Amino acid sequence: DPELAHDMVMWLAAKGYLPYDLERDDPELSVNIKGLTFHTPVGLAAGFDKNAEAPLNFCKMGFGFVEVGTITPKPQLGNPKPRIFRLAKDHAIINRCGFNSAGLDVVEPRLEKVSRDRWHDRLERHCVLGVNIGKNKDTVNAEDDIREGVKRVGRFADYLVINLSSPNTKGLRTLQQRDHLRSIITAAQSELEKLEERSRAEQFFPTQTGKRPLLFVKIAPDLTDEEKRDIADVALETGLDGLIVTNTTIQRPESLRSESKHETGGLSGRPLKAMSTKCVSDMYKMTNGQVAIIASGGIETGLDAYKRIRAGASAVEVYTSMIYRGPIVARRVKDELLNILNQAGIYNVQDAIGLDHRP
Ligand SMILES: Cc1cc2nc3c(=O)[nH]c(=O)nc-3n(C[C@H](O)[C@H](O)[C@H](O)COP(=O)(O)O)c2cc1C
Ligand SMILES: O=C(O)c1cc(=O)[nH]c(=O)[nH]1
Repeated sequence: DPELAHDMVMWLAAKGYLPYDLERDDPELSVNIKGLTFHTPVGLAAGFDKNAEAPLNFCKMGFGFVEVGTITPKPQLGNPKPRIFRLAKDHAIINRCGFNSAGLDVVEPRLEKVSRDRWHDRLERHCVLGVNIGKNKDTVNAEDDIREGVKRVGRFADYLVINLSSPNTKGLRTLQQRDHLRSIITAAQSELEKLEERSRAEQFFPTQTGKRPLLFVKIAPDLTDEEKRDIADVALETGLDGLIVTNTTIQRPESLRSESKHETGGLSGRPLKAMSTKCVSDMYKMTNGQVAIIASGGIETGLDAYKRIRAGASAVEVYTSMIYRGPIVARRVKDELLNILNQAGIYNVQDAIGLDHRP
């Protein structure tokens, strides 16, 4: 069952008993991305550590970054169980958590905690922190709820991710329209424009940098081409930092086996690879690679990753892999990714970005 596989791995992570990394990762993997130094391009995807529980553990376990939940502002319970199925036969997961956070009241000090204690012991080669934020199912003006995730938990972020594509929350995937998208992105970056004083990183608004998280938008793979062109023609113009370029898909492709394949939810995993990998490409090269890209959806192998890294992502989030291959999907993908850099010719990762569109 994925539900408690997700939860015991999170528990074993929370007290930290899971196996750690060691070899200190070769610098070929170093990826600078609009001023954020990521050690590893592999990270954890925006659904595993929901309520900011144990980011730094999974981090020390070989992910160069994690991305905390989606944090709504008021606590939610989401949808009744059973809400998330394995589709074993084609390495896939339908899910329908319909958001289910503890809230910005609860996670604010959980980051305050992680923000202070991340600098101290082990003298870290800082593993990067992404904060993912969203709306209470039935919120009136969604422009009002994104505004709180910034005001609250956004100063703790190495990168804030406005979630606008969970197929399971009440008309949330419909916010990605030129007029709505632009409003939410502006309103968010109006809030990051709350820069304030001190004595007038450990102390201060602390993020492997002065502050002001590199902002991000999460979009569904189920976009039109009509509208990917809008979304893009917005992003450059809004000066959006980057796009996390794959939530789950609502789609249910033919050639799918495990009998649960008909279930209402967000399909993740293998059949989100081709889906997702093409929808990186159309955003890197519909934005001159100017708008940074972190991609997820079916990334389970260095070859999967490099394949997609080339395509235009400077980083790679994992979850459905992480349930099948285990927690060592981080180090196993790192290793395969590295070998594919030597064999190919251009070592490193930064070099390989945009290589499908390189002039
Ligand atoms: C059980 C589950 C919960 C998820 N929760 C979230 C979430 O809260 N916020 C979010 O932005 N994405 C969420 N996602 C989407 C994943 O973060 C990821 O983008 C998607 O699964 C595709 O990646 P993968 O197929 O490589 O795991 C979730 C996915 C799954 C399977
Ligand atoms: O609410 C959910 O269940 C959900 C959110 C999300 O962002 N992605 C997903 O697959 N499910």
